[PDB]
Amino acid sequence: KNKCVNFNFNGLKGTGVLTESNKKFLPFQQFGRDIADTTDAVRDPQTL
Amino acid sequence: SKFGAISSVLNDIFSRLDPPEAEVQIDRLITGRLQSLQTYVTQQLIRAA
Amino acid sequence: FNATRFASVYAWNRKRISNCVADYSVLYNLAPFFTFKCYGVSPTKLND
Ligand SMILES: *[C@@H]1O[C@H](CO)[C@@H](O)[C@H](O)[C@H]1NC(C)=O
Repeated sequence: KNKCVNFNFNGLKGTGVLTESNKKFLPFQQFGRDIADTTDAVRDPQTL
Repeated sequence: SKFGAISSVLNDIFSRLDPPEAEVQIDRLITGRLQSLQTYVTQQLIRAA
Repeated sequence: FNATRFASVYAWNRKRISNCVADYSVLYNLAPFFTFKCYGVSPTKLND
């Protein structure tokens, strides 16, 4: 966390910095997309 | 926009497909995005006039 | 794959696979599987 790292979250490959998100995900949501289909946020498949 | 490609995200194309036929989809996406950027710059030049 | 019973191409059998860890090397490593054609995905990447 808080360090530029290559991440593969459940098959989603990418490069970026991971930070504790402060946006209220509803319990049935599993991804967050910004404009133009870019994955803004993702939930850890292990600790959720 | 998928520009006719399987997916609009490059990472999925590279992960799902091996280089041989993956390059075909990457070429399509790159051509589409180059065309869009060229159109953007052409419009910018026209408006700059 | 190894079931003795295979249905006709009509009323074709359908099995849903859920909540498991797959390993596709057990499939394409088999000698009889002469034909292995994939659309939208490649044989080498299935395990990733
Ligand atoms: C996954 O396993 C870890 C380690 O045992 C555990 O801390 C975590 O709660 C588990 N999560 C789920 C969704 O089972």
